[PDB]
Amino acid sequence: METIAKHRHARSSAQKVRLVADLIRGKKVSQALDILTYTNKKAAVLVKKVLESAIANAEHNDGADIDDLKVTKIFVDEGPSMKRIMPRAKGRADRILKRTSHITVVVSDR
Amino acid sequence: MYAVFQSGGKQHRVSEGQTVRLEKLDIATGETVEFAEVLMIANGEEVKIGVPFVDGGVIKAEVVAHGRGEKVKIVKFRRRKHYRKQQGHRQWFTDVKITGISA
Amino acid sequence: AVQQNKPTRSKRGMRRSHDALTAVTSLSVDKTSGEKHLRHHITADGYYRGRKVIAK
Amino acid sequence: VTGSGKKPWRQKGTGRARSGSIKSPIWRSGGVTFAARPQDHSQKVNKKMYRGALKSILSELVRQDRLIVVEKFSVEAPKTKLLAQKLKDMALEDVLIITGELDENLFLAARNLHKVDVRDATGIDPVSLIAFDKVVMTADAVKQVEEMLA
Amino acid sequence: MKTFTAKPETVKRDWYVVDATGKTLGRLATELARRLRGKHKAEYTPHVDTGDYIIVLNADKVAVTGNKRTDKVYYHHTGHIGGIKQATFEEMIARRPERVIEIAVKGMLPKGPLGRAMFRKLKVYAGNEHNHAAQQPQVLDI
Amino acid sequence: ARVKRGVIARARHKKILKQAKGYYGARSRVYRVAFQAVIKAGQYAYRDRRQRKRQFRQLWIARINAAARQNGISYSKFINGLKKASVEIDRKILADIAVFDKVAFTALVEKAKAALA
RNA sequence: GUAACGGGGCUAAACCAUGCACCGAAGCUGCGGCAGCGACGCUUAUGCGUUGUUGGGUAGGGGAGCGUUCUGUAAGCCUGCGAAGGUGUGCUGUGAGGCAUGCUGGAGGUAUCAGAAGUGCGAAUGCUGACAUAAGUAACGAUAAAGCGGGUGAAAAGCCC
RNA sequence: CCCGGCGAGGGGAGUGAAAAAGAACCUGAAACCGUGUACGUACAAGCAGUGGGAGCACGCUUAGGCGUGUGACUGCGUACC
Ligand SMILES: [Mg+2]
Ligand SMILES: [Mg+2]
Ligand SMILES: [Mg+2]
Ligand SMILES: [Mg+2]
Ligand SMILES: [Mg+2]
Ligand SMILES: [Mg+2]
Ligand SMILES: [Mg+2]
Ligand SMILES: [Mg+2]
Ligand SMILES: [Mg+2]
Ligand SMILES: [Mg+2]
Ligand SMILES: [Mg+2]
Ligand SMILES: [Mg+2]
Ligand SMILES: [Mg+2]
Ligand SMILES: [Mg+2]
Ligand SMILES: [Mg+2]
Ligand SMILES: [Mg+2]
Ligand SMILES: [Mg+2]
Ligand SMILES: [Mg+2]
Repeated sequence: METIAKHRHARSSAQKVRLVADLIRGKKVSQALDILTYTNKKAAVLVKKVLESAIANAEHNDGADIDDLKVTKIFVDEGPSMKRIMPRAKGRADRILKRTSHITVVVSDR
Repeated sequence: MYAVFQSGGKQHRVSEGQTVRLEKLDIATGETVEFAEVLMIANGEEVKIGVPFVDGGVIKAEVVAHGRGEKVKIVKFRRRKHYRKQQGHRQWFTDVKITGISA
Repeated sequence: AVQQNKPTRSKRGMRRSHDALTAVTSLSVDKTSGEKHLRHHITADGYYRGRKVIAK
Repeated sequence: VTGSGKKPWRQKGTGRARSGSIKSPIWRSGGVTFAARPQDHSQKVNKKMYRGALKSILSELVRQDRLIVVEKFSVEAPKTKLLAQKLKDMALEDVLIITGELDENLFLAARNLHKVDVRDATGIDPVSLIAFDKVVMTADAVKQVEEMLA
Repeated sequence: MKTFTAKPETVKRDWYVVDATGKTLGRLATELARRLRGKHKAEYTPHVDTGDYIIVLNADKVAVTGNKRTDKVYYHHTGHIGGIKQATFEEMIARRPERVIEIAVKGMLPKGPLGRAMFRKLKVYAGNEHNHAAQQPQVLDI
Repeated sequence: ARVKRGVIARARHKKILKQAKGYYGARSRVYRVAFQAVIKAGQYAYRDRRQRKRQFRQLWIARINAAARQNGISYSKFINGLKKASVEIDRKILADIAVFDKVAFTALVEKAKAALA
């Protein structure tokens, strides 16, 4: 049974979150959670929280039994940018985009 | 055990039972054309037209659906000369089956 | 100095051919407390090689 | 277009592109290269061609026997229901019924009847002559359309 | 009914042995190369390597014509500084003769990837025997 | 009568991007690039229709020669022969018997060799 | 950088002379096809077995058409048994296109013949918006400077003691 | 109701004809970014296609030496205004 959890409007680029996400993909939910705890990227926490929520979602809303779960699917798409300006030298004003992601985790037992 | 014959404006090596696509051919869909000037026949031991066409070799086939090939595009485009035209062309063909090869 | 043509979405890819993080693998469990922990590191509840060190 | 004569930015120098009026038809908001004005689409039509046309269309109505002349077409009071009756009676639904001097009731009837329309002889126009399945017309009126077209 | 294509996976090949000895290099290369390329059969398929494996022999004794032996060009460039080295024909027969015939038929096979493969089929040798007895090379000429 | 424009426009761009599938990067993604990409594909295939006919004949000739030469005659003479051979006409394509009937071929060389004697 | 035969290589695979084969173009021929402009024979609200012939083309002239909005035809016609639009596919047209139909969508669309045009875009350093690139690079704003203990807190180098 | 910081966001439940309407809400194209699968790709040199073309993969019909995708190898080939 699939069962999934996601974080939309995550305040990280995507490129960065993906970096963490690829560590985890297709791992035993257990081994996933470990790889995350000991990864020093702020995305790690962002994605650990999803995995967790997702596992919880599994156990509570469906078959559960977190013993078999795998992160069978994880992919993060890019959310909207918040748009800003950077006062710069000689009156020039620069753009700058604060970027966000939508993290999606899908956990199951098959 | 095959033979060769001029029929498109082109020639074709052919054996009985075998279908070939020729250029168009008035002959109505089901009838039987008879190619009566074959330029070679062969088994294990064979007959070249010492002249053109082997003495009495003929070939028989039944037309078997007429048709138009898959469209193709003609593009002409002359760079910097404000010029180009595109064109579509198809091409009638008739298909014959080959029952003959009367040695 | 600035680029003369936009780089393909492919070159980005290739440039990043090395960006992948490496997962840890190298953590273990304390013989005396639950406690996973990086090799050669204090466990959170404060253990190291059994023997509870660092009382905090 | 509501705006100002001011030139958005210099000619030379900012790496931009000429510009000269925030109202350029090519600029966004504000423009319109050949803005319309209100105009009169009336066309002339020679007299002899108007009369010539009508004749040409009566003749064809007649040739398709869509022209069905009667002596006196009229009704007893201004009641669409009444008319609707006569029509049902005469095998009519799409009709012209151009009468001689026009009564008023028959105009008052017919009004809500949508596939039908009554006119006085001197009224009669090209299209409405064509627009209906049949056009009726009384002897009373033909004498008139006669004179008219000459 | 389209014309035939040799097919890399069904193509035959075959081994041969050629004595370079007195042969006039280049009239020899010319042959090696054409056989090297399959140009003698169902070549009839220029995208497919239909050539035969030919093992050459006694290259050092290859023969030349005119004054070439002492005078034949032979240039090359290391792509460094101003690195253009050159060697005379006899200089080359002197150190690793194999080379003359190789560099020879190479210039005669085509172009790039394919032709480049075709050339691996050719196993030369300066001496008079070779260690490909198992391939059962059949002798030939030109 | 102010005119929408756009559906009839998206019709066209799509028409071109569709002809440009499998083309690389923007060639297959970006109209402005896609177009010039289609047009040349077009021009190449008009050229190459003509070309094809050259290519095969040269394929054929090449292999006629391999075979003729194997039976101890040069392509040139072999053709000449066939030509003199009590008339005796017969496509170069057709002379694929060359591959698929080596005995019918030697036949041909003989007929040819003879009309040359 | 060989670099003054395209290369390999050639003593002929060079020059001269005679000869006969062959290869070779979108030329010429063959088979099928379309059209413009003429004119036979079959026969005219004529198109034809047709038939001779022509069919590179910028500027420019001429001819014939596609499609878009809106008026009428239409209180008709199609449509919640699924309109417009979006996305596939199939067949068709010389083309601009047309028609069908799966998916999506969920309220409108209109044949035909005519009528009118804010009718067709890749380029004007065009206008607006959206989104890429360089790049997870530069940088994070005076080189007066930090260290540790306790705290709160989900988290504390940066707050509080 | 559950994960979470009495968050952000999310999974169920439920309303509804529909949440393939959930408030950034009708339709929801394009550039541009991803996950998944077939095929290709680490001796290969250029407007990236086009002509020929193996192989693999998927559909064929009871084969028939076909359709679709991919595209080793190979001839030709310096974008548009
Ligand atoms: Mg300032
Ligand atoms: Mg305005
Ligand atoms: Mg007047
Ligand atoms: Mg070449
Ligand atoms: Mg000739
Ligand atoms: Mg030709
Ligand atoms: Mg012309
Ligand atoms: Mg011409
Ligand atoms: Mg509309
Ligand atoms: Mg545009
Ligand atoms: Mg232009
Ligand atoms: Mg950094
Ligand atoms: Mg850099
Ligand atoms: Mg740096
Ligand atoms: Mg730095
Ligand atoms: Mg919506
Ligand atoms: Mg390789
Ligand atoms: Mg390269």
